[PDB]
Amino acid sequence: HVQLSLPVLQVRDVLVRGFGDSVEEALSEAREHLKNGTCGLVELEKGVLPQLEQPYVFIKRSDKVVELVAEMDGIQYGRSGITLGVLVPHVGETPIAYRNVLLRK
Amino acid sequence: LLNQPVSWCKVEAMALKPDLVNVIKDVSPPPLVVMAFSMKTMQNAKNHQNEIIAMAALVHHSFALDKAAPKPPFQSHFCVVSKPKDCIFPYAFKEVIEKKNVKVEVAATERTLLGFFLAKVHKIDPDIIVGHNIYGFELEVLLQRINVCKAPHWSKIGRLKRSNMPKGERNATCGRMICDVEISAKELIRCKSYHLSELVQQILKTERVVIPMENIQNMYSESSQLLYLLEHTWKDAKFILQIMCELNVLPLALQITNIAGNIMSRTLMGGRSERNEFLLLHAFYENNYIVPDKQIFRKPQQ
Amino acid sequence: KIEELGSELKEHYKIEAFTPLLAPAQEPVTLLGQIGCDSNGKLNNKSVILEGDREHSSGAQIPVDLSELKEYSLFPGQVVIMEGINTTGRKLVATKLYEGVPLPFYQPTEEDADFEQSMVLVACGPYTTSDSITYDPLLDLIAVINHDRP
Repeated sequence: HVQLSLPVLQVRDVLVRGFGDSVEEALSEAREHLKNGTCGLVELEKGVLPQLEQPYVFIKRSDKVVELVAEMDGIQYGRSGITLGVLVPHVGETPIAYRNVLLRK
Repeated sequence: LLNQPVSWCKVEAMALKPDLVNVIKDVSPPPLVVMAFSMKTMQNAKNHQNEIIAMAALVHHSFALDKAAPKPPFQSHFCVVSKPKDCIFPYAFKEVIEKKNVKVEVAATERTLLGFFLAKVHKIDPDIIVGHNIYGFELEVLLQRINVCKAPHWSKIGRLKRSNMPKGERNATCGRMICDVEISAKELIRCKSYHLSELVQQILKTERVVIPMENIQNMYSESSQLLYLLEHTWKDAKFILQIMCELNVLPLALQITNIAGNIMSRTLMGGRSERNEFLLLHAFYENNYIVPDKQIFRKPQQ
Repeated sequence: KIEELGSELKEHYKIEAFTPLLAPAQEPVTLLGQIGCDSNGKLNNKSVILEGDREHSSGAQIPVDLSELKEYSLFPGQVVIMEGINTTGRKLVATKLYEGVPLPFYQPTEEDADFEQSMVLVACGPYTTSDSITYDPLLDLIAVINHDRP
């Protein structure tokens, strides 16, 4: 398959916090960033959500095989044993580390 | 001090009455932050739309306003580009970028491109930003592109915050200052044509290659040529900055504003009528006269 | 003439505001100007230019493109109101055109309704053939008229 290492970014250092404005374009625009190798991730903690822009793009453990799910209301997607982080574009700022996942085609 | 930040500036101040504030004169102007910026649009492949796909900017943090122009007029820069809709990037484009590792970054699409641009200009909070042809073409295409992309925190271009997009002579960049070199040169010198190329050859006595947009479509497929265009945009920013620094349009504007009592934003936008307008307003008021109301129709188109 | 027609069509079509021909705006904005042919020959669909009144566009000129436009009907010297998209400034492309409303009909009166039915003769020259001075068609029209009593 495809094995990509997505770097971890920092919440107050990101300059592009939102892929767009609607549900259908984020699921496509973000996946474009996957094929272009210009997408990072921000690991989820307490108090990180109010500093990022709705719509949100999340990476889900489908079974490191992962899948893409986008949440609007934020009820039962971020809070679980399956969430890893929030995917955001890479703007050349210095990351901290790299997290490796696998994309299912 | 109000509870919420009403602007993007560091400090805020609130006054109940105008008479609470007054004037102190015996201080020399501080130096401030100047910025150059360059961006390339391209009439879209399908049908008649502008595609702002290239970014470039020169920054000098401590820029003098009464002394000689700093040499060099910058210490850092950055560039970000993107594929608008189909202009596929060349193989190992970012790999060659990081091999040469000159100050340039890549962005996937236009929304990310302009978001990076806006957050960068926010953190730079420039007080004199300068670009070529900002009166009629580049500023308008900038606002239209941030519209179509729905750029988050769009009002961050100025130092103030406004939720709704205006429609609009100056309402765009409330807080920061735009500098168009060509109009200032048109006020000072005589040239055949005030285009950037001819201005550079007449004053800087150097040539700049004009790159047609009709050729660059295949040019997005080759890393070396695309990086040539990017460094061409960097030299464009350098030439504009050299022209403006050498011709010291900024201290000229400062002295004109101090003479005329006007707003330097209108001064740099252009029109001797407005500067001497404010001069005469000051004069008639200090001689205690009544000035006629600003003419209601307004709307100049040139 | 251009300004008069522009004002009339602006008030009839409830148009926001016209824009200078040399001022590029990305959003589709209306324009104005009379139709002319670029060269000095017969008009061709891709050889048309737009030149407006001076108070809008300094009386300047700009070539037009009709490939995007669906339906049209152009001839030199007519006013048009082209809401074409001009994002560049040096050349516009037609998106959609506005037909010009004709003048209101002359409002009649009661004495006009006080007329009975009438018929009219119409005739145009030449009244003689290519090799005659006799004006035989003229005599024929004389006979037709004094027989028909119009």
